[PDB]
Order: sequence, then C-alpha cells, then structure tokens
Amino acid sequence: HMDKNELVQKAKLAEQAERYDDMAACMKSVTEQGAELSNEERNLLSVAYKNVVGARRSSWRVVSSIEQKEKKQQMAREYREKIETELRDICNDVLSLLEKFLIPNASQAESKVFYLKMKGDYYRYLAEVAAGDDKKGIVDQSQQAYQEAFEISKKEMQPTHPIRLGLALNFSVFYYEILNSPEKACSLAKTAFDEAIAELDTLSEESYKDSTLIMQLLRDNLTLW
Amino acid sequence: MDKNELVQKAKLAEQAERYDDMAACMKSVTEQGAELSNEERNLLSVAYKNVVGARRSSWRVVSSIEQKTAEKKQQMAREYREKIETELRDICNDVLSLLEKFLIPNASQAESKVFYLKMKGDYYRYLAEVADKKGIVDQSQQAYQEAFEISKKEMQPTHPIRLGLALNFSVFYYEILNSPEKACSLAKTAFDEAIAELDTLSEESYKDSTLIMQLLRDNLTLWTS
Amino acid sequence: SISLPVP
Amino acid sequence: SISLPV
Repeated sequence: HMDKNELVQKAKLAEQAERYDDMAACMKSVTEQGAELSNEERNLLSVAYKNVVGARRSSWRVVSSIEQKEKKQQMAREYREKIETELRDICNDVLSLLEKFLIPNASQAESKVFYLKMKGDYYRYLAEVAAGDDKKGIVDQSQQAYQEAFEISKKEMQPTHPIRLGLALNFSVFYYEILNSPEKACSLAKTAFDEAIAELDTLSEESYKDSTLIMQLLRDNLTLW
Repeated sequence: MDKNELVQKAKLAEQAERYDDMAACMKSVTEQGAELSNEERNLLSVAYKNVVGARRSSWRVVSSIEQKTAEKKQQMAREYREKIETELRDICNDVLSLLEKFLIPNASQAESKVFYLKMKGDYYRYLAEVADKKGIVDQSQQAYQEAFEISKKEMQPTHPIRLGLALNFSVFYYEILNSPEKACSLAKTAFDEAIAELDTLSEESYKDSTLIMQLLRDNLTLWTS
Repeated sequence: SISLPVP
Repeated sequence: SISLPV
C-alpha cells in the first residue's frame, strides 16, 4: 500500500543518518508487501536488522560483564534482562519475516540459501543469550537452518558464489563459537575456501571482490582458530 | 522507583551506550522533585547531550543530502529531515521543560543554577539551528546571559562550568547571531582572565579547565581567519 | 571469530 | 565551531 520506492529511499536515508531502527522499519514494510525482494532491498533489510540486533548484542555483553562483578548486581541483571527482551523481540521479528515471506518467496537457490543462512544467523544470536530448555531448541533450529542451506548450496551453487561463501563462514563460526567444535569449523572453512579458488578464474567481475574478501576472512578465522 | 535505582540504571545505560534509556532514567529522577547532586546533574546532561546529539548529526547529514540534490531523492531527503526535526524539537522541549519546572526553580546551588541556565541556552540554541526563530534565538541569548552574569558573580574565571559557558555563549554569537566580533570578544576575555589566574587553580580541575581553554583558543584561531 | 561483516 | 563536549 505504501509506495515501495519511497520506503527504500528512506531506508537509505536512515542508513546514512545511522537511524537503523528506522531503516529496519522501512524494510519490514517492504517485505510485508508480500512480493519477493530485489537484491538491493534484501541487502538493505540485512544491513538494517544486522545493525539493530548488533546494538543490543553489544549492550548485552557490556551489562552482562558488569553483572558478574546484592543491590548493584540486581540492578545490572534487571537491565541485562531488559536488553535480552529487546534482542529476542528483534530476532523474532526477523525469524517471522523469514518464515512468512522471505523463505516461502525465494524463487531460486541463491535466494533460498541467503534466507536460510539469515535464519541460522538470527537463531545463533538468540543462542548467545538463551538459557535452559529454550536454548537447546534455539541452538537446534540454528544448526538445521545452516545445514539445509549448505546442502542447497553444494548442489545448486558454484563454490565461487559469495552467498555460498558467506554461508560457510557463519556456519563455521556457529560450530566454533556456539558449538565449541574447532575441528568442525576449520574443516568447513578450509573446504569451502579451496573449492572456490580452484574455480577462481570463472569468477565474474561484478562478484570477484565480494568472493575473494569472504575467502580472505575464511582464512583469517582459520589463523585465529 | 527509588531515585538511587534509577541513577544506577542510568550509569548501566551509559556503559551500554543506551542513551535513550539514560535520559529516561534521569528524567524520572528529575521529576521526583529533589534537586540533583553533581553526579546526577552531569549524568542528566550526558544523557540528553548524546540523545539530542544523535539527532543533530542525523539532521546535518540529511540536510546536506537535501542541498546536494534529482527531484525524488530531494523530496525524500526533505521529508526525512522533517521527521528528524520533529524528534529534535521534542527532545529539546523535553529538556527545556525539566529545566523550567524542576531544575532552575529548585537549585539551591549557584553552580547548579549556572549549569542549568547554560543548558537552557544550549537547547534553545539547538532549536535555533533548525528553526519563530527570532523568539527561540532570544530565549537562547537571555538564558546564556543570565547564566553568564551569575557565573561572574559566583565563580572564578578558571572554573570549568564558567569556562564552558563562555565557550558555548561565544559559539552562540558566532554561529546563531552571525556576530564574529562579539564571539571573539567573549572568548578572548574568558581565556585571558582564566590564564591570568591559572597559578592558583586546583590540580583536580586543571585538566578540565585548560582543556576548555584550549577549545576557546581553537575557535578564536579559526574565527580570526 | 569473524562472522560475515556485510551481506 | 567547536562547542563544549561531554
């Protein structure tokens, strides 16, 4: 109902103004118009929410770091729980946008792998803050989203593909950071890297830097791991 | 709740860089009616400076996009500038109301009275950056001037609150009144009087005082070509 | 670790 | 012009 070109224009204005809450709101209304998103719009939605949840991820770490060092700790904890509530609201908004629109609309394997990686990413962020029974189900949903995206990417995507390479990076970090398997991480990362360099010559110029950057960060995570 | 709970969450909010939280906490502390300590007063000012600061910076960016522009991009920049402008005025009106209803009337301390009158000049000046405008500019000048008169009567020219007031009042003259000579005259007199008496400034405030003096000299150098 | 910085 | 910082 609202003109989508206007929402995308203001989303870019919001991005430049560092008003990411506004930027997410614009891209949420675009997505909720039911049509499948262009690569630009999809990238705008991804940056917006990545920044909105990024702010709460960092604030949570700070306050949770304070909570570990009887009335002071009770104030930190209450605040920490306020930040988690916002973090779970943002993640749920995104996960629900993926379930209702983005994943069901994904015409091609490139799109489908992107959105299923996004679902792994936002369950991963929930996992960083979740506890108990809630958490186990959360961690499980993340591994499933990533794992299915991988299989679609092995089958339908040139290892060249940046979307496929970004998926391998975050899945390997999910293994490393969330599941404490350093050996499942480097293996994943090692494999996806050299699958792509073997076919580095086929890479198109509109995708060369995007792929090679991720490939570098694959190696970068390796060195630290 | 208890003022001391709100003050503790204001500092947790500040560590989390959640300045909207910080301001709401300190707004609640203020509306309780008891005057603020120096700690509570500076927490209030930090919160609202960052809160309004974020919008002033967004207002700058979007205006410059509006000026540098392509009919559609310009209409979208213009509308988004007005959305930010409205938040900006709400924040300023929020602060100005607290200053008028609680902080200036109840201040038993001359230093706090000068601090709050400087603050009323500040937020009227922020209104004037985007402003009707003649009235707001007069409100800014009169608040700065009363603050300045009390500060000459109650504080030494090396006091950081006084020095900071002279800094912002001269910015007001240069940028809002387009009156470089009065700006330069105010800043040079404030710097010279401070420097004549540095020899007896307490080591505890020396850093803050010389820091502001540095800023005064930074401006005069730029202002006098 | 370093997750993907831009989509 | 530079005004007073936080």
